[PDB]
Amino acid sequence: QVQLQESGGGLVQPGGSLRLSCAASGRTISRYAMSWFRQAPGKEREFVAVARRSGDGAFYADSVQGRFTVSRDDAKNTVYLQMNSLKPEDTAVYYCAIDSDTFYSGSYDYWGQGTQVTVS
Amino acid sequence: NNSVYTSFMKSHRCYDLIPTSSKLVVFDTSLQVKKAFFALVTNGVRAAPLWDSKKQSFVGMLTITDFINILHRYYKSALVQIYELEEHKIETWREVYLQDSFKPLVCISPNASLFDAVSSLIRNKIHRLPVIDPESGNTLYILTHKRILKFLKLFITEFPKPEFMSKSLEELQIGTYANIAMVRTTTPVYVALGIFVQHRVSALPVVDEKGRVVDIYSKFDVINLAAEKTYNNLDVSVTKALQHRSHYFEGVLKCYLHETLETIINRLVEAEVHRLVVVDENDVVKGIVSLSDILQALVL
Amino acid sequence: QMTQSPSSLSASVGDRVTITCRASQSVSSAVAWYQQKPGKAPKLLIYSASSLYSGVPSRFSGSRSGTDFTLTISSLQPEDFATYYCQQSSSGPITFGQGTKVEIKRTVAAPSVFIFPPSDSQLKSGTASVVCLLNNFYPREAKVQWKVDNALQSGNSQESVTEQDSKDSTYSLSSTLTLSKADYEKHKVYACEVTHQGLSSPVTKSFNRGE
Amino acid sequence: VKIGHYILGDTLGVGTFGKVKVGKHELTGHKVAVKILNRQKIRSLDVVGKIRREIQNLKLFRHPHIIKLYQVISTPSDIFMVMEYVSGGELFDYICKNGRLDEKESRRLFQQILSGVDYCHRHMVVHRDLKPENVLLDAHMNAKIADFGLSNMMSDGEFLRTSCGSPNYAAPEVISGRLYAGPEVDIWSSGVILYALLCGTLPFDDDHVPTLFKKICDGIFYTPQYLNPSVISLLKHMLQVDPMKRATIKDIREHEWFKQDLPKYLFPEDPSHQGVRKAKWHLGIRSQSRPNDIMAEVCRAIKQLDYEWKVVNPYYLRVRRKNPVTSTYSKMSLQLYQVDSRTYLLDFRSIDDELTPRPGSHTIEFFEMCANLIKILAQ
Amino acid sequence: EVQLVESGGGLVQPGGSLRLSCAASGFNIYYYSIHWVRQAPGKGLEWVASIYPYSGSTSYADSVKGRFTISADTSKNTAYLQMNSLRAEDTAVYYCARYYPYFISYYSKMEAMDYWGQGTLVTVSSASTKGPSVFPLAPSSKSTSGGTAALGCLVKDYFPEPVTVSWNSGALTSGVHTFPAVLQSSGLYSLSSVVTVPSSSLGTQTYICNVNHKPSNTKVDKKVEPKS
Amino acid sequence: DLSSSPPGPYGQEMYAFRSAARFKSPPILPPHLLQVILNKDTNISCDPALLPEPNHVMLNHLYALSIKDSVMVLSATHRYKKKYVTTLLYKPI
Amino acid sequence: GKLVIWINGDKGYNGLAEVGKKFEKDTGIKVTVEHPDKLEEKFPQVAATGDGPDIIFWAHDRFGGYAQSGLLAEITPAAAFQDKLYPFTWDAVRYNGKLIAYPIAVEALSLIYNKDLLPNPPKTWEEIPALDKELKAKGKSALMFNLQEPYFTWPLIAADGGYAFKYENGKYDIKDVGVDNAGAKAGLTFLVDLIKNKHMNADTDYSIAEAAFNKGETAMTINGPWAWSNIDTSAVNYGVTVLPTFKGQPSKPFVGVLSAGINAASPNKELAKEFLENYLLTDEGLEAVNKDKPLGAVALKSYEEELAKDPRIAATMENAQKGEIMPNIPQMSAFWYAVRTAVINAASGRQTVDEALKDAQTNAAEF
Ligand SMILES: Nc1ncnc2c1ncn2[C@@H]1O[C@H](COP(=O)(O)OP(=O)(O)OP(=O)(O)O)[C@@H](O)[C@H]1O
Ligand SMILES: Nc1ncnc2c1ncn2[C@@H]1O[C@H](COP(=O)(O)OP(=O)(O)O)[C@@H](O)[C@H]1O
Ligand SMILES: Nc1ncnc2c1ncn2[C@@H]1O[C@H](COP(=O)(O)O)[C@@H](O)[C@H]1O
Ligand SMILES: OC[C@H]1O[C@H](O[C@H]2[C@H](O)[C@@H](O)[C@@H](O)O[C@@H]2CO)[C@H](O)[C@@H](O)[C@@H]1O
Repeated sequence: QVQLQESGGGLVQPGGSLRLSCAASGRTISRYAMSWFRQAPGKEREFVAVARRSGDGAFYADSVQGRFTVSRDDAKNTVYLQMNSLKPEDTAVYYCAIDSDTFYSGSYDYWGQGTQVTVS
Repeated sequence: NNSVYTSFMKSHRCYDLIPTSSKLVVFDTSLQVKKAFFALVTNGVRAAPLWDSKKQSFVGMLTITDFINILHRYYKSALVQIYELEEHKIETWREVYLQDSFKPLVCISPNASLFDAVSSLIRNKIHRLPVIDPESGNTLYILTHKRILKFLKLFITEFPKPEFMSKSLEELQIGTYANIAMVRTTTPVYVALGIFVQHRVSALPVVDEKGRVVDIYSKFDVINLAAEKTYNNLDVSVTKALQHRSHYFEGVLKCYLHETLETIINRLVEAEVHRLVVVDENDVVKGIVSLSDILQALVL
Repeated sequence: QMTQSPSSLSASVGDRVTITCRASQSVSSAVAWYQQKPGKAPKLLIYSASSLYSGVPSRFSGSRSGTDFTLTISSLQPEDFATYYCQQSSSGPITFGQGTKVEIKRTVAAPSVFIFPPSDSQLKSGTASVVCLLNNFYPREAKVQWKVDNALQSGNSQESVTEQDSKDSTYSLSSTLTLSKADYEKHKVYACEVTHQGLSSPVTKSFNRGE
Repeated sequence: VKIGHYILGDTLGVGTFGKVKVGKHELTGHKVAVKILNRQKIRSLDVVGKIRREIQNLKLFRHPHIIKLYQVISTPSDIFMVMEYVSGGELFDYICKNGRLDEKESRRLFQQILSGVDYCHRHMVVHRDLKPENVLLDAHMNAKIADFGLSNMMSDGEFLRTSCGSPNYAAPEVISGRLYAGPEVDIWSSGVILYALLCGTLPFDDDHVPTLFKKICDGIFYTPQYLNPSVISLLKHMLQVDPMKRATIKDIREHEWFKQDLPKYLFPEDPSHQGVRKAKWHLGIRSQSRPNDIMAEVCRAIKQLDYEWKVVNPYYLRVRRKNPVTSTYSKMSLQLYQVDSRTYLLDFRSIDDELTPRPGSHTIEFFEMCANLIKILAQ
Repeated sequence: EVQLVESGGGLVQPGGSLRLSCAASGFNIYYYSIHWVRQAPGKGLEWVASIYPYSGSTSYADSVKGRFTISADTSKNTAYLQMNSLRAEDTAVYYCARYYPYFISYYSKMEAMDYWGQGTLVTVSSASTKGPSVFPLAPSSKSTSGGTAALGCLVKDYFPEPVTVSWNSGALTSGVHTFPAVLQSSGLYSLSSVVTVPSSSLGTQTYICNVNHKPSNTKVDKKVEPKS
Repeated sequence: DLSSSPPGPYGQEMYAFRSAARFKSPPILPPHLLQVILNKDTNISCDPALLPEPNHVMLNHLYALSIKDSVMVLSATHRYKKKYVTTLLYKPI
Repeated sequence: GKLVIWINGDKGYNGLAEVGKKFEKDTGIKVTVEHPDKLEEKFPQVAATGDGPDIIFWAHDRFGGYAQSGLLAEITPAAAFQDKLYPFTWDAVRYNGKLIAYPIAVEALSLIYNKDLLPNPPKTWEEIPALDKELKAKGKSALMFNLQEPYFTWPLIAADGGYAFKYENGKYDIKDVGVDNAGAKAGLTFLVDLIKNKHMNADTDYSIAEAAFNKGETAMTINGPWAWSNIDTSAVNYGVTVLPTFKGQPSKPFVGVLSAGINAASPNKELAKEFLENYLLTDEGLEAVNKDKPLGAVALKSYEEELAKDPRIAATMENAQKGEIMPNIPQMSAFWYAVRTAVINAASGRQTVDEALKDAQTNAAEF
């Protein structure tokens, strides 16, 4: 059994800054990768950012390449998302995900829990 | 005077001078000079009567003095490897070294008297001469002054012992006192080799800046440098060359000028050494008494 | 007699990357680094893993930490996008590295999935192969699976990814699932399902036979 | 001016950057040649591990025609290296002194220079800046290559400056813009050294420097009638401006002029109180063969040495030899023993001379009756 | 001016002995050790052979020990890699490279490979030369709203490698994606070539793939047609 | 040899043939020589020039050693009227 | 087009960074402060190649050997700027009559002691083993200082008559060296006997002795004014007094003058001269460095008039007046590592006093 927990996010002002966190336990985390997804109301599920195992690659989407910053930690088993220059139109539920691919850099995506980041 | 020892050495033959068992080395003259002194390290003996197979005769003697002469002549630098000790042979080196002095092998029959043995040791300035039986032709044993005093002291037990033994050492004028060879404790090995080649001395008692004896440097001590393969590094001081035996010896066998000769002989033959230094209460060097002068006084 | 193992990564223009090379046995400082452009000859960069070969400028730098040889590329120009090879040379046999490729950083784009039905021209010939297409995705890592007739069949699929575009830096994958004419009687629907790093829900395209 | 136990005398010269001085050992009276290397000029990295690599690499290249290096002493200001000293001066000064040399001496210097470059190529090092001013003579008129590692660091740093300073010594590849010279500069430099040893002058000499570069790029040179045409084919095969046709060490070693007077040591293999250690001595000769054949082997050994022997038993042999210089004769007796069924032992025994006062020695001639036998038996 | 021109490459039968050369021009082959490498398509470099003429000593990898007799000719400055008893796995492009083993500096024993050749491509396959069989890939009628329609042509079961594809819309191409060839289990080759076009051009704009295969002299055209 | 009393008084190099009818094995060495093949005794407490007393049977026999270099070690522990000598001889190969 | 400053790691480089920020605030040209290891060795090898730092901060003893290689630029000070500084500070930076550097501060060694472990400082070197006999029973030690560098061991050698070069009339005699006299032999004999009789450790260097004094492990130390910040940080009740006398004679330390040298290969000579003369050798510039790590007696008389109230700096000036100024000849560059090698060989027991001082005498001026 795997568990997942998000934190952060809420009624924040647009254009400011906000941090998100996501963490899991009970299993090895250095050999697996974490990712962030977005699901806008009236739109399908979309991608935000991903972080590799040991810092090989930090990748983003076309709309969030120069605005969001993803990071991860190996000691507290958490990841971090430094959101800068937020927009009023990017209000959506933000998801965290678990890559179940072992010894390969591919991904099989499943979302445990999502929090509601609603900007003003 | 010396009439009790002269008749003793004329009556007792050299046949009694040979020990019960005796290891004896001889060297072929066409052998390389590097492995000969390593063989003298391996067997421990200090002398070897040379044999020339091309002439079928005892041609000479190779000893520690020849080791000093070759490491004084064919030694260039500590950094430079000593190629000459590898490439030269005994036949090659003796034709260079004996160019000016042609000295054949002197010996004595074992049936002859000890008086002629002492008179051939002292006159020829030779420490170690072998014996050759003239009926067969073979060599038996290499006589030493130390072995002669060990043979004497076992037989000095009669009543007329103090003819001149009760007299002091200074009044008898036994030992060289005028020209004394000394080295400091910071002097390298090579200047001691140069003094051993310039003079005909057999030991160098080291002194400090004041003149106090702390150790002694002898020709026997040189062969351990060849034993531990430090014969190529002759620029170290004599203290590092005497740290080979620092866990073994006691001190320096010093004596005084106001001491009787028989006590000096009894301390000499008990500790199986070759010479003593004379000192004072301030422990400065006044000379060296050796066996070649004690037996010179006895042989007269 | 030994093996080598470099890393694998991808970064942007001007970024400072590093490539380790864990030697198996104990070797000296005799490890080189070869830059090979695709379809070209491998250019030499740093010969003894610490000092620069004459030619190529001082951007490439190497450090040695025991048996962990490094290759550091400071100020990555837009001409130094090629495959880099570790190379052990101190022992008798010479063993190359596995070879690291350096890809330009790009925003993740969702893969475009379009299924291709087999035409009637290859049906009469007996050899008909179905293929699914991935367009303009990023990065190179993707996983296609052929759950044909709700059954994951493996062994006949053969992926073929191409190089990145010069102006778009986009990939394109092609997995050809080969079958025969007699294999279609045990066939109703075919489904090429793909799980991309940026694809949130795996999407599969299924076309019914005989339309 | 004092390193180890060496004081330093008057500086000999300063050729490029190194300050060469004569060193003198006050104890032993030996002349060494130190070389000062200023770190300001040609040193970029100051890590002591490079000095450790120098100490490990440079010392172990021992050759009888290479100037051996003894130690590399470090210094915050400089680098000192104690090379060996020779009082015969440079080869170029000898050429300027004596002019044209005889062919039998030029080949004697050329074989030693080529066997000093072949030792470097066997030990994976090249001498890019090779010239008659960097090969010295000893007292015994030999040839000594001064340096091998010193050029390699310099040539990489300033190849253009080295080419500008001397175009003729510099390789056609270096003036053509090739990156690294390799061993192809070595044979061409030994060829211009051979032309200096055969004609005295330099083959590539001009006043205007780019015309001298054009003369380097041209594969033509002057040839008088003073030298035989058997060596001019070797010079044309050795001084090619293109390294595809340039001569190798094998291409000189198969040449006819090079093989005329060749010492064997130049090329190693052509087809390819007291403490005493106890010693374990043996008894006789332990041969694991048939007993009827070991006696025939002993017979074959002692028949060659011209001995006079008789037998008593089939394995008891009393031999007797007459000495050439000594009038008397020496006798001994061989005997075979069975220590086991596999091996058989050959035992020697001497006998004493009863009546004759023989000269020489008894037991040493007994060992002379055995040391000639052990070598022939070899068992 | 150093160029390493390889020769003797091409296509061979498995179980046949090949001898490819390397004309070392610009340096001397007797000093430097000519090394051959193996570059499988998609994989990395792999060392195979070595010969050092100065000492007369060779070297060999563990996978090719005693089966690929390397030879060097110092008179013509060539290096002969006489391969024998080759397997099906030994299918690669073979680069030629000189090797500098000398002390370039006092502290660095350089042991790298300076100058590399262009490399000739040897292909081992039990199948003979067979012409291609192009078959069109049909664009599906159903599609998402505001989505481009992918169109491509499938080139299956051909040999040898180089097939150049062209279209009939224009000489200049846009949205092209030419895939690398994959070696299937039957020994032959496969090839796909898709072009992304807008979906509104299905009824008006037509495309014809032009398959050009030079070592088989097969120039076949295939009109792709949107058909259910 | 005048002292010898052989069956054949020849003393000639020609008369040495392996064609003898006897196939008799040689006799065995005495067990005391089993010491001298394996162990030689040197007294460290006494002088190194001095040796312990050898046996009466090990007198004229050779004593070889492994050739670590170009020397040839060979010796014999000869006997005088009452005294014992031990003549090591070192010769180049 | 900027200024690069190299100063030793035990100096106040952050005050130099603050002065560089005050320079960049007023002209826009940034200053980069670096502290490379062994910079007296790293400086001339890069200065010969025409690159590296534009300005170097070091004592004047290396500047003569820098000047003979053409590595230092000729300076042109005004008469008022010469009037602002002490005349002997200008005399210390003279090379063949020419001025080559701007003086910064005068550094001199002093005896630094712990007032809690030792309320009364000793006036005699010979009673320091007598004090250490008491202090080793308490778990402390009498004196620990850097033995790897000869600058700290020089006063105990030179107290009884040792000297580097004979100075008679404006010239140092390269053949009259007094490191092989009886006083230097007695000093090095006492220095070896401190180690032999287990009063000091031969492996003690600057870092270990500094960590011992900041932790209170030693009762006394010999160090410069730059360590006073680390002494204040460790809250040790410290005192600074005159170095003790040896055989009735006072110690003779080297008097060190920190100076500012300008690279001749630098195009930024005018900006560097304006920077130094307008910012560094003023009342505001020196106190920024002094707050980081104290330099000692400065050459600026106006700041020294307020600075001289400290009795520590007064004792430093007293040791400087009873000391000896360093020579500025290029033979000092050969002198320093020769005396360093002699001290290392004498302390480790590899060589005797006589052999080490004979090697130091022979390698005194030349090497
Ligand atoms: N007067 C002396 N005082 C202290 N030690 C001595 C004295 N004489 C000799 N020795 C020590 O005895 C050792 C050997 O003695 P020496 O050098 O006299 O040769 P030796 O024993 O006489 O040789 P041999 O026994 O063959 O005659 C030397 O290591 C030396 O240190
Ligand atoms: N019995 C001898 N006959 C001839 N010469 C001898 C004899 N013994 C020694 N010599 C020679 O005298 C020289 C000096 O030897 P010496 O110093 O007396 O020996 P040791 O070193 O054992 O004291 C030696 O070089 C040696 O060749
Ligand atoms: N080191 C020495 N200095 C001066 N004379 C010596 C020395 N060693 C021995 N002699 C003298 O040399 C003579 C012979 O002694 P020896 O050399 O021991 O055979 C005697 O007169 C000794 O006193
Ligand atoms: O003898 C070593 C070293 O001492 C001096 O340098 C000292 C200087 O006194 C201090 O001001 C500070 O800079 O520390 C330096 C090194 O510890 C000499 O100036 C120098 O030449 C010598 O090498």
